[PDB]
Amino acid sequence: LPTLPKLPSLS
Amino acid sequence: LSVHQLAAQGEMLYLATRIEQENVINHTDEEGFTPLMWAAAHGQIAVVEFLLQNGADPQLLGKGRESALSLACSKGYTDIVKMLLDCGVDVNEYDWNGGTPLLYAVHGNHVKCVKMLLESGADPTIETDSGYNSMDLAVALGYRSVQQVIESHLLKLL
Repeated sequence: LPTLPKLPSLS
Repeated sequence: LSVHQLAAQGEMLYLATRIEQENVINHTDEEGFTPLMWAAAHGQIAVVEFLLQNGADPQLLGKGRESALSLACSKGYTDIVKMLLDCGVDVNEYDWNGGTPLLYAVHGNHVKCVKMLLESGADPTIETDSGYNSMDLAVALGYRSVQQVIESHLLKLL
């Protein structure tokens, strides 16, 4: 299953 | 083997056969992925070319708004990125993971892809919901070559 990287997520 | 799988493996014969038998070129799988998206994800240049030449829609998005462009950008498949940019897809579209083609190129340290996106109108100052842009991300990850390309582009605009 083609997947994109989880990108940084800031609170 | 599903048309998606044939595409991902670069099985040109079986894939070309299947497009004859049935109209399935733009058939999506459960996650909304077109064969083209699978081909882009696996850097199958020949297949991407075949699909685009035979009616595959490059603007169709996955369920999470994933694009063939972002998938190819994330892996640094420069030759596929050019082809898809040449289709006239939107360069600045976001998905549900908050990513754009530029942000995935930056994240993967794909300098040539970043250059190509910026030249095609990708805007390095657009921010995620977190408040960071592509320059910010490049600085954060310590990708100095990527940083310089983006800073250089910005400088030429101002």
